[PDB]
Amino acid sequence: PPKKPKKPGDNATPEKLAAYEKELAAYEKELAAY
Repeated sequence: PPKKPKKPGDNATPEKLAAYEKELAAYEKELAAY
Protein backbone atom coordinates (compact mmCIF):
# COMPACT_ATOMS: atom_id res chain seq x y z
CA PRO A 1 0.00 0.00 0.00
CA PRO A 2 1.19 3.54 -0.87
CA LYS A 3 2.35 5.89 1.89
CA LYS A 4 -0.04 8.49 3.29
CA PRO A 5 1.77 11.86 3.55
CA LYS A 6 1.42 13.73 6.83
CA LYS A 7 -0.82 16.78 6.35
CA PRO A 8 1.32 19.84 7.26
CA GLY A 9 -0.03 22.47 9.62
CA ASP A 10 1.13 26.00 10.39
CA ASN A 11 4.71 24.77 10.80
CA ALA A 12 5.13 24.43 7.04
CA THR A 13 6.78 26.56 4.38
CA PRO A 14 5.58 26.80 0.70
CA GLU A 15 8.27 24.29 -0.35
CA LYS A 16 6.86 21.65 2.01
CA LEU A 17 3.36 22.50 0.81
CA ALA A 18 4.50 21.90 -2.76
CA ALA A 19 6.22 18.75 -1.56
CA TYR A 20 2.99 17.71 0.14
CA GLU A 21 1.11 18.40 -3.09
CA LYS A 22 3.55 16.19 -4.99
CA GLU A 23 3.39 13.40 -2.41
CA LEU A 24 -0.40 13.74 -2.22
CA ALA A 25 -0.71 13.57 -6.00
CA ALA A 26 1.66 10.61 -5.93
CA TYR A 27 -0.50 9.07 -3.20
CA GLU A 28 -3.62 9.48 -5.34
CA LYS A 29 -1.80 8.10 -8.39
CA GLU A 30 -0.45 5.04 -6.57
CA LEU A 31 -3.74 4.49 -4.72
CA ALA A 32 -5.50 4.63 -8.09
CA ALA A 33 -3.00 2.13 -9.49
CA TYR A 34 -3.58 -0.14 -6.49
